[PDB]
Amino acid sequence: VLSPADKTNVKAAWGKVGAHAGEYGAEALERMFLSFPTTKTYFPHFDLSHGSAQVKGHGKKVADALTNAVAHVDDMPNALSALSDLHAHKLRVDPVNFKLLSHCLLVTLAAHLPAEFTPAVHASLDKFLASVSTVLTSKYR
Amino acid sequence: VLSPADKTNVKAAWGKVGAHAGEYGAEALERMFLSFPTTKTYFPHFDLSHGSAQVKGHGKKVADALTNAVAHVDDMPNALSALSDLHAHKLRVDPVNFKLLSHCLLVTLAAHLPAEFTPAVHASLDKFLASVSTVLTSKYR
Amino acid sequence: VHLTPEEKSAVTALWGKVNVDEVGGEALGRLLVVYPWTQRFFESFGDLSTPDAVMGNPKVKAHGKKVLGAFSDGLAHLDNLKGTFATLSELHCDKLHVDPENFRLLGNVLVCVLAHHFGKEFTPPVQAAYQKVVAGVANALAHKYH
Amino acid sequence: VHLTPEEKSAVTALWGKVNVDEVGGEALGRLLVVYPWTQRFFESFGDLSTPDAVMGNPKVKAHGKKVLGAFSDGLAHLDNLKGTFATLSELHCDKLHVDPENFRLLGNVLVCVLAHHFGKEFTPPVQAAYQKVVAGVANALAHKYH
Ligand code: HEM
Ligand code: HEM
Ligand code: HEM
Ligand code: HEM
Ligand SMILES: O=C(O)CCOc1ccc(-c2ncc[nH]2)cc1Cl
Repeated sequence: VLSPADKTNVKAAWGKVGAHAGEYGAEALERMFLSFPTTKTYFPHFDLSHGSAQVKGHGKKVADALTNAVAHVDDMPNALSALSDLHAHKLRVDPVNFKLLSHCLLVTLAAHLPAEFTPAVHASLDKFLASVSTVLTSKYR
Repeated sequence: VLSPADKTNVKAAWGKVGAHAGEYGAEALERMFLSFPTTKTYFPHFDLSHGSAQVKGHGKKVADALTNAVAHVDDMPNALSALSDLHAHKLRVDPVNFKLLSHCLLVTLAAHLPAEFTPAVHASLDKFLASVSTVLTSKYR
Repeated sequence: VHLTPEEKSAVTALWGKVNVDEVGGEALGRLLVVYPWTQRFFESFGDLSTPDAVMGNPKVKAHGKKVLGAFSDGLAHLDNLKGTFATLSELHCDKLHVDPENFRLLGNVLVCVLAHHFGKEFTPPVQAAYQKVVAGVANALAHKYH
Repeated sequence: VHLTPEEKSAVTALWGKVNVDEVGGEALGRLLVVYPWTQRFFESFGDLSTPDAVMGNPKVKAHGKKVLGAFSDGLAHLDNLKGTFATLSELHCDKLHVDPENFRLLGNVLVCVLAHHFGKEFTPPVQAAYQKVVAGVANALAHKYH
């Protein structure tokens, strides 16, 4: 579970990404596709070229959904309810891939927010991403 | 999450296991130790050969806890809370290992339940063991 | 780096007893029931709506036969799994876009089916052998991904 | 695990700028903070009650230094990694009893640390290289387990 300290750290670190939502999401996705090529099997319908509008768009949708979750950190099952529906019944991305994206999001945040990325915040963000993944996969079966 | 059919399936299957739960537990451990040797790292203090009484005793505690989890398939987190603390804060078994043992429990059940282990029951048991696993690690951090 | 001489024998011996069509159909059927998201790859397969229907679906049976047939062939080359499945590995990446994690799920489902069908005979040491094998096949199938 | 030549070149170039002691104690420190269960082997290290205490603990730093020291040293042999790490592998299995998953958690913490540290220079392609390295080292470290 996210502790209140966890919730404080996430809100602080993420409010900090702010307007770079789209930029950081796209970077995270690109880190993922490159480091973990198997993840591209979910995007054979994207131009996965560095800088592609498709990846930039998805990045923003991912960041915005994460912005939402932070904004409703106490009530994430409900706030992400339609998204978990989408992933459970249509996209059907194997659960293992969420840890890979979550990892690349951590790496992205570390590379952009050196001041904010303390060991304690690193830990809180890792738990947070994990909880989002859990919510997004809660309806799989 | 565990549906009413899941709970019905688990109770049925585990009910059929009945008095062999203990035996099936040690078997599952034996299966794990041979199929996934990395798991032996948590038991440096055990004789791990076949027939081992240390393995048989532990298998019985595992099975008993699963029986008890079944008896509280409505309130699993509290029923297992002691085990959560223990695993979280002393045993500190890496989370990846719960999937290995769960898989070996599944295999053990399959090998002893020719009639009962239908696809639907298999699906439910796997869900059930995953939930137990989730509960047992829910306090790790 | 994969599969001891003796474990090879347990594999060979148990597999001599296996009706590959039966097992393949059962294992693919169970993959799709137990891990329903794997259904995303078989949209054209017809009725997959419940456990019954999945297990009785003729296209699932057909394909399970094909898949496990390829698996069977590979058991004859346990020392060269990568080279054996390289063609299918690139097919699964370039043409089919199958997350290689699926091969690991199927491996574990097949292990369950072997256990369910063979009972006491699927002994812990025989399971151990088969775990190494399915891991090896999954690894070989994943190897040409890029 | 089959790093291209430019990938190896990228690895070494970046590592040439790494303060091993500091990054060593940063990474093992963060491992113990981020995955508290990893503390199980270090109850003889003193205080681990807080992030600050764990990051501050000199025995942590010390071991961090010793481990990234061996990692650092292994980077010179990206050719055959499991060879160069064989003996340390045996040691971690038979005497130390370290679940090899621990190596994988440490690999991802190390990557996070290189990211935090080098920032912009830690490009995605430089990351992809380091992911292969840290996976390779973990596989090598696990390979002798039994
Ligand atoms: C933090 C984890 C994740 C978050 C927050 C997330 C969020 C989202 C959002 C907001 C969308 C778009 C929904 C819409 O169009 O209204 C989406 C779609 C999608 N996601 Fe997820 N997702 C996550 C994990 C993953 C992972 C790990 C994968 C595969 C590796 C994946 C694959 C996809 C795909 C293929 C789509 C459809 C893309 C398209 O056609 O535009 N997602 N996700
Ligand atoms: C279904 C999953 C599991 C259940 C239900 C379970 C249950 C238990 C129980 C009932 C005990 C005895 C605690 C007591 O003394 O009251 C125990 C202890 C222990 N468990 Fe777990 N456990 C599970 C998974 C695992 C796994 C995957 C590992 C490692 C691979 C593990 C490692 C241990 C160890 C080393 C002990 C104590 C051994 C000793 O007495 O020296 N457990 N567990
Ligand atoms: C041991 C593991 C596997 C082996 C050896 C294998 C082998 C094969 C073979 C030989 C074919 C060709 C079918 C034909 O000749 O007509 C095939 C097709 C295919 N496989 Fe795999 N397979 C494996 C696992 C999987 C898994 C786990 C999935 C998805 C979860 C998958 C998805 C597919 C799909 C979607 C096709 C094309 C089916 C069609 O024609 O519509 N495979 N596979
Ligand atoms: C790249 C990763 C790692 C490398 C290269 C590495 C290497 C080493 C080396 C060189 C030693 C000293 C061997 C000796 O004293 O003979 C050692 C010892 C040790 N390692 Fe690892 N190690 C790694 C990861 C880990 C991790 C992640 C853990 C625990 C979470 C761990 C636990 C230990 C312990 C408890 C010792 C003994 C320390 C002592 O006796 O003071 N190692 N390792
Ligand atoms: O396989 C995974 O990593 C998780 C996703 O799929 C599930 C796996 C298991 C369960 C479950 N059902 C009951 C308790 N835990 C639920 C879901 Cl949605």
